Parts: sequence; structure tokens; C-alpha cells
Amino acid sequence: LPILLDYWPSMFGMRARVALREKGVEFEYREEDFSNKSPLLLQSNPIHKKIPVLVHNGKPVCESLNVVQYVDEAWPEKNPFFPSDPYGRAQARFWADFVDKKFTDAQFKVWGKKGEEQEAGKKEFIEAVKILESELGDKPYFGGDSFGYVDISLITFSSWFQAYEKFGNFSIESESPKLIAWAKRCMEKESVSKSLPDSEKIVAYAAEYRKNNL
Amino acid sequence: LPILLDYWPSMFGMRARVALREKGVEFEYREEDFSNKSPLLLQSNPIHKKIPVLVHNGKPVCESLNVVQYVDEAWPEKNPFFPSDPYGRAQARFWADFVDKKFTDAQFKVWGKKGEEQEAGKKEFIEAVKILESELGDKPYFGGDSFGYVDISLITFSSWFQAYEKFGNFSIESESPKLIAWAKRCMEKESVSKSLPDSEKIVAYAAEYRKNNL
Amino acid sequence: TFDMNRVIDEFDEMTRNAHQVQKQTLKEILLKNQSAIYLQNCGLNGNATDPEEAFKSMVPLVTDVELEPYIKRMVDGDTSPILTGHPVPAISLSSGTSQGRPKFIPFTDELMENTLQLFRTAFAFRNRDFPIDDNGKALQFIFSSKQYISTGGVPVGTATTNVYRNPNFKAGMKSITSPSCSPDEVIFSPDVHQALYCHLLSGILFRDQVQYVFAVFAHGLVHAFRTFEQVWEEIVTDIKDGVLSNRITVPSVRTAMSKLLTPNPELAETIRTKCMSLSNWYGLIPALFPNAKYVYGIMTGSMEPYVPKLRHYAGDLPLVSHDYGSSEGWIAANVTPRLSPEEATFAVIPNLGYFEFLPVSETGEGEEKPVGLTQVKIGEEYEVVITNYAGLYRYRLGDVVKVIGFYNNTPQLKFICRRNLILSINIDKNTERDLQLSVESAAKRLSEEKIEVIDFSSYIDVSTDPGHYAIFWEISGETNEDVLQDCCNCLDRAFIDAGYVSSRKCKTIGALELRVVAKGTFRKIQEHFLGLGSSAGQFKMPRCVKPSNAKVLQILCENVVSSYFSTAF
Ligand SMILES: N[C@@H](CCC(=O)N[C@@H](CS)C(=O)NCC(=O)O)C(=O)O
Ligand SMILES: N[C@@H](CCC(=O)N[C@@H](CS)C(=O)NCC(=O)O)C(=O)O
Ligand SMILES: CC/C=C\C[C@H]1C(=O)CC[C@@H]1CC(=O)O
Ligand SMILES: CC(C)C[C@H](N)C(=O)O
Ligand SMILES: [Mg+2]
Repeated sequence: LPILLDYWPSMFGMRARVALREKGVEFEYREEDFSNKSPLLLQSNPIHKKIPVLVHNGKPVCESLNVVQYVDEAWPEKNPFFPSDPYGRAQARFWADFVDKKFTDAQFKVWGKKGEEQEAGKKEFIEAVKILESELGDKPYFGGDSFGYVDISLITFSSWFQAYEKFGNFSIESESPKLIAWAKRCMEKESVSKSLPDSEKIVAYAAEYRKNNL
Repeated sequence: LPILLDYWPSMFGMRARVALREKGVEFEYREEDFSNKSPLLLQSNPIHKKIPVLVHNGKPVCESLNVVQYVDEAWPEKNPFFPSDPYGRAQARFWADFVDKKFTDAQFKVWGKKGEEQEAGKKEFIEAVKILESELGDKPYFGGDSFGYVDISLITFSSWFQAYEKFGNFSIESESPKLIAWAKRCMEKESVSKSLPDSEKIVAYAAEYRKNNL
Repeated sequence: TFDMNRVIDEFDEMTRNAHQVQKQTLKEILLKNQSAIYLQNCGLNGNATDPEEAFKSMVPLVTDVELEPYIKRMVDGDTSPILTGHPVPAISLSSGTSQGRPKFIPFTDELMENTLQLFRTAFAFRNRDFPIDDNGKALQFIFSSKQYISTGGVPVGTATTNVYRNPNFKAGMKSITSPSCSPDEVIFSPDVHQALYCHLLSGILFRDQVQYVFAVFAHGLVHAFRTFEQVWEEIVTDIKDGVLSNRITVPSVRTAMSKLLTPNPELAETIRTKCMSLSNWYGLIPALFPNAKYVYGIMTGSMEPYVPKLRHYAGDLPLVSHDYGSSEGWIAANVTPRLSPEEATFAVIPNLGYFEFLPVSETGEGEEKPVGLTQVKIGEEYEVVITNYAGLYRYRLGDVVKVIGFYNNTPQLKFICRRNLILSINIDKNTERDLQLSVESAAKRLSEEKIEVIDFSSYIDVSTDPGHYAIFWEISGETNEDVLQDCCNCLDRAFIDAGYVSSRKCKTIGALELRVVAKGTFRKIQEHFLGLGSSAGQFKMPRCVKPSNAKVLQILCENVVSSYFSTAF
């Protein structure tokens, strides 16, 4: 039985939970105290000391996209995250990297910052969601005919749409409903319905991380 | 015929050239004047406007690591950069991510900036080169039993080592020798022995960047 | 940017690139959509080395009935993306019926793109044949005042509204048309009958520079000129004393017209001095604006019996034919507008979609597989098949069109049909006879005012507890509320069956909401219909709405000239 070392509010760890739940794997959950990081955590990832960390067959997988991909490659028999050809996986990767960096940094500015970066962050976030909206052209999901790799990549930010909608004071729905709506399509599956915790917890927590430092 | 949009001092562009040349493709290279990003380039990636860009079937493939895995998936019959197992692949991806984060930034600080920023950069790169040294341990390479993925990812930074040594006025070899050492071992591959420009010119580019921003 | 030569050259190349561009269009659609659930059940993933072959051999044909559930899954509460992809910002409805039931079709920003580019090219070409002055204007009896929010907080939409109130519309059409006569607020006025009492009045407001008269249909111009013909002594009185008629009651448009008005009396002498000099209106369009280059509208198909009166209205002024496409699919653009309406043919712009044609060549219809766009044979009539940005993948619209000729490498089509008709039994009835009868019985209370009913529809609202029906009516003029309430009552009073009785007598389904509609909305329905990309069989207007009817639905909520719940019951 595989081990997951993650954070209940962490989006990336959530990507991992969504993947392991999406396929059909019983797996055990472990919460990591960043203050008191577990021994297996120190041994598995002594450098970055980051999450999610998936110990499988005695060997751990670190980073979110890495754990997810590891999942797709390890048990590729049921619901594949990737399309059959190299170029499709390519679209999934280009967009995944888009989701994890520029998109993630912009949202980071939104929930975790004040003043200039919050407004600029608002702009970056909106243009980002519309470019992501545009590339998608009109895809119900992301990576393939069903649940995708990049689907996994951005779904966990749908648990964070509320915090941005309140902190960023924007409505990512009225200005781009199709994306949040994409998320409420994905919410009908039990993988995200059970991997990602309540939104209110995340907006409140984000407010608390704001409370803790200035 | 694959078209590569490349930049002479692009360690990333080098990641692409090293990747394709490593596998066994005959390709053409186009030097970019980022002052004048090419019409096909601005069509390949109209927002990032960044190289390396590998054009196959009239489809632009972007991002360096992305481009090398693209290389692996494009001709999967001869030279793989990955081993057979999902975990090994995960390790390779993990360490490649390692290469892209603190390491690249650290070098960027060591040759691009000075003073208060610089020493932070120097301790960070020595730390990185050290962890690097530790994970290398014994393997001829990194990503497999032979020439690997991440080998492609990090070999290209070895032509900048000269610059890091001079501006740093350091010697990365005494603190961590097996790395640069490994690099000149990897230099024997025709993939990197013909894709990477002279280090004196690179040092000179660092000199230009430095002389401009003091 | 809208110019003349470079774009027509690009369109020429585009119609020469036909196979490539249509192919790229398909690739664009699947690359933008490798995620569709219907496609999974079809076996797709993009790329492939037999992509066109695999698409034409593995994804089956579908009807309105089968496309209903998925887009329905998209629209209501479950703002879930399915057939196309993104829960589209607006949903559209289809003429004819889906077993008498409504049909939902996704609308994309790509569609706004299809519109801008087609209008761009066609306008350039007509300007090539009928050039206009860049400081003048055009009489456009165009409308899009209604905007509805569906059962999930998601807008559903008609091509018209989705286009005019669209964010880039004002920015997009600034270079391709002659500036609008009416203020947008008058166009978007909550009362389109009186609102564009104000249209005749606005286009008429700048006649000397009105370079052309516009309605997308011949009939559009016909009832617009029977309605143009429905206000003179009054328009004159309203504009003369500087005080608009008591006919007008909405505060925004009243504010607009009053904003425009000042009392002027000599001009009156003028309007009558000209007007009836002719033997009762031959050359009426030139009479009202002498210098409009043309009368531009859909002249074939169902407008075939309306072209004569319009011609009979437009006199010697040439009558120019319209391009074809919709919220469901875009096909052909007319780049030779100088061709009279009977012979008129329209060439297909290739990137607007991926179309295929089923031959009627055997007997009726004929068990023959679809052939390529240029694989179609000249002179033959085929059935249109749509693969576009609107949720139609290898979908059968159900209309018949003939290949007259080829504009270079892209074929010319022709329409002689009318209805996409083989109906089936419904569930938004209340027998169509019962509905038509309701309108008839309730309408006489309005007929007391020297008027005849022109059109109608209805809608089932299950948002409300209990649910309640909402009946829609298109009539000739403005009247008081009391008669309308009585009308609503009679609407309820004419649904002759016992079932209704059990329901509202109890109230498991709430009292009817009569949102009486202003003139021209149903006209907007026919207008958004015959121009849809397929063939002229696009006029059976669905009479009542099951959650899955959208174009009249977008044309449902905002322009409630009045909306009332029966004070009886
Ligand atoms: N690229 C990584 C980023 C992981 C990361 O930084 N995670 C946070 C937890 S959300 C962390 O490990 N922080 C370490 C710390 O708080 O010191 C991923 O996508 O998983
Ligand atoms: N993370 C990127 C790094 C690429 C990069 O640094 N590209 C530089 C080459 S110096 C570039 O294209 N800069 C474009 C510009 O700023 O004009 C990758 O590996 O693709
Ligand atoms: C690109 C044209 C979009 C606008 C469409 C409507 C008009 O305003 C002209 C008629 C046209 C209906 C049609 O092309 O089917
Ligand atoms: C797209 C709009 C300008 C017109 C469209 N044919 C409609 O009536 O809905
Ligand atoms: Mg219309």
C-alpha cells in the first residue's frame, strides 16, 4: 500500500490525490508538519523537503506532476491521462508547465501578497485564465477525451478559485465562466470530490497565512 | 527536416541540440536575434517568445526539457534517455527539475550579479554542485545506465563553468570535482561536442552582460 | 483590419486553399477539442496518420434528439463542458424540431470570429460591387435587445444578441460597416416594437448618407417597410413638435429620443410633399433615401415570396443577396452581390468549419456515403453535414442544397427549399393547435385595437417553485397593461385540456407568466434561421420551450415590454 506525504491545503499534493483516486488505487494519507517534518519525509526528500511524496515499492516520488505522471506510467491500463501520440502529450506538458509556473506564480501573488503584486497579480491571473481558456479552444477536459494530465494540473486550483474570487475580488466566472465551469464538471467525479478539501478552509487558511506574516 | 530556433549562448537551446544530436536526427539550426524574434518564432510561441523551438510536422515544440522528452518520444527505437521503470523516469524528471530551479538561478547570480547577491549565489551553487556530486555518486551518467535525459539537461552548463570560475574568481572543482569532471567525460558525445559553442565566447557574453549592467 | 484588395486576395487564396484550409479547420477543431466525451465514445485522441479517414469512419452521425441531452447537461446548474468543450458563453436553438422538442447548440467566441471575418470579406466584396462612403451610414433594422440567464446562472444565446452586445462587436465592426443610425441603447431597448419605431425613425434620421437599407431577410425588409409603413403621421407629429408620441413608454429610449428632440415644423411640409406622389410606393426604398446603393438581405429560399413585395418596395434599386451561416455552423459568403436574387449563389469560406455532403442522388434519399466539399458534383443537390466550433461534429442539420458552379476551387451553392420537415410528437404541448388557439383566443382582446397577431412562442420555467410557463407574443403595436393581463388570463383560459386544469387549478405548476414580446423578435427568429449554414429548410419555429431551446430564449428575458403573473387563479 503506497504512502503519500502531503499537505491538505497544498494544490500540488492535491494533484497527486486526484490522480491516485482517479485511477483506482487504495492509498494511505500522511499529513506533514513543516515545523516537524516526519522522519520518512527527511529520508525521502532531504533536499527540498517538499511534497507530495509517494513511496512506492520502497522508492519515493517527489513533486506533483512527477507523482501524477509516475502514476500514469506505472498503471497505464484503465484511464490514461495522455493521448496516444507524442504531440498530444506535448500539449499536455506545455500547458502543464504553464499551469505550474506563470499561472501558479500569478495566483501566488493573488492569495499571498498585498499592494502592487496583488493588482498586477489580478491582471496576470485574468489574462492567464483567458489564454488557457483560448488554447483549450473548446475542450470539456484537457489532456484527452476524458480526464487529462493537465486536467490534474489545474483542477487543484479550482479549490482555490474561491480564495482568488474573494482576495482578488474578481469573478473568474463572469469574466471566464467556462473555466470555473470546467472545474464544476470535474467536481462531479469523486476523485476531486474527495481529494480536494472544502474551499472555505482554503480561503480562510490563505487569510491566516496572510495574518501570520507581513 | 526539423527546424531549430536556437541562441548561441542558450544552455537550453543546447539542451535541445544535445538531445536531437544524441538521438540521431539531421536538423538545421537558426540563430536568433532576440532583438528581432523571427516570424515563425513569434508564431511558434507568440507570448513567451523564447527558444529553443523544435519544429516538426509544422508543429512547434517548446521549452527545453519539454523539447528533449519530445526528442525521446519522436524516435523511440534506438537511443532512449530513460530506463524502463516508471520510478527511474520519476527520478530523472525530479533531478531535471532540480537542474532547472535553484541551480540555474544560482549560476545566474554567480555570473549575472555581484556583491550581496553574488556570495549568496556562490554558496547556493557550491551547495547545488555538492548535492549534485552526491547523487552522481558513481554512475557514468545520470538518467540511465548510458547517456541520459538529465545528462542532456545539465551537461550544457559545463561550458559556462569557465565564466563561473572567473567572475566567481572561484574554482568549483576543488569543492566538488567529480561534476565538472563528469562533464568533460560527457563531452565525448558527438551530441554535445558539436552543439556547444566555445567557452571563451560564452565568458565574453557574460563579460558583455556584466559591463552593461554595473 | 478591414481593407479592400489584400483581404479579397486572401479570400481568393482561401477558396483556393479549400482542401487544405478545411482540413486545417478540422485539425483546429479537434486539436482545440481532443477532450470531448462523445469523442471518447467515438475513439479519438488527435494526430493519427489516418485522421480524416478515422474521423469519417469512426464518429457516427447524430440528430437533434441525441445532441439535446449533452448540451442540456452543459446549460442547467451543471455548468459542465461536454460536446464542444467550454461551457459556451451562450446557447442557440434550431428551426424545425427535435421530435417537436427543442435543440441546444453551443456558441463560441470563435463564432464571433466567424461573423467578423465573414462580414469583413463580404462587405469588402459588396463594396467592390456597391461601394459606399466612409462618412455616411446605413439603415439597419438590426436587433439584439434581449439577454437571458439560463437555469444555472449561465447565459443562453441567439446569434444576434451574442453578436451585438458582444464586447468586441463595437470594436470589430467599426471598419466594416456604415455607422449605426440608432443609439445602441435604442437598438438594445427593452421594447423592440416601439424601439424601432425609433429604427425607421433613426435610419430615416440620416437618409442622405444612408448608403443602404438593411435587414438580413427580404421579409425582414418587407415587414420593416410594412411597419415602416406603420407610423408616418405619428412619426411626423413626434419629431415635429419635438415631443415623441404617447406610444412610447420605456424610460431609457424615451430618454434617448427626448435627448435627440427639438420642435421643427417645415420639414413636415416636405415629407408629405414627396411621399405619395408615386403610384403608391414603387421605388419606396430609394424614395426614403435616394442614394442608398442597395437593399441587402436574404433573397432566396423562404424569402422568395417576399422578395417581390420588397422589390415592389425597393423599385429600380438593385436587390442584393446574403451570405449563409449561424450559431450552429458557418458555410457560404456571397462575393458577387451584383447577381440578382433568383440566380444568386454563395461561395463557402473554408475555415468556418468542416462540412460534408450526403447525395440525394438515387431516388429519395439514397443510401450513399458523404463526399468531400469539392468532391460534390456540379448541379447536384446534397444534404449538409456540419463539423464546427458550435457542437456539431458530423451532425445532420437536415436541409437540401444544389451545386450551381465553382468560384475557382470552392463550389457555389443554391437554395430552393423551405422547411427541414419531418416532425415527431412533442412535450412542450398542449397541442400546437392548442397553443395557436390560445394565442388566437387571447389575442382578440388585442384585436379590439385594430390589430392582427403576427407571431408567438412559449417557455417552461422550472427554476420557480412551483414551475411556471412563460408565453411569448409578437404583435403590431403598443397598448396598455390591463388588456395584456386579460390576454395572459385567456392564454391560461384556452389551454383547453384537463391536465392543465389539474395543474394550475392546484398550482403544482405556477400561474403563466405572460411576457409579451415586442415586434420583430420572432422575425429575428426566422432571420437567424434561413441564414443558418445548411440549406433553405430552416423555418419551422418551435412554439414552446423545454429547457433546451435557446435562440428565442436569449430573445426571451430582457425585452419584457410587460411580464405578468395571472391576477386570477
Ligand atoms: N514544484 C513543487 C512545489 C512544492 C512546494 O514548494 N511545496 C510546498 C508545500 S505547498 C513546500 O514543500 N514548502 C516547503 C516549506 O514550506 O518549507 C510541486 O509542484 O509540488
Ligand atoms: N526555461 C527556458 C529558458 C530559456 C531561455 O532562457 N531563453 C532565452 C535564451 S537566452 C531566451 O529565449 N530569451 C528571450 C528573450 O528574452 O528575448 C527553457 O529552457 O526553454
Ligand atoms: C457574418 C455574418 C454574421 C451576421 C449574420 C447576419 C447578418 O447580419 C447578415 C445575415 C447574416 C445571417 C447569415 O449570414 O446567415
Ligand atoms: C449574427 C447576427 C448579426 C444575425 C443572426 N443571423 C441572427 O439573427 O441571430
Ligand atoms: Mg436578424
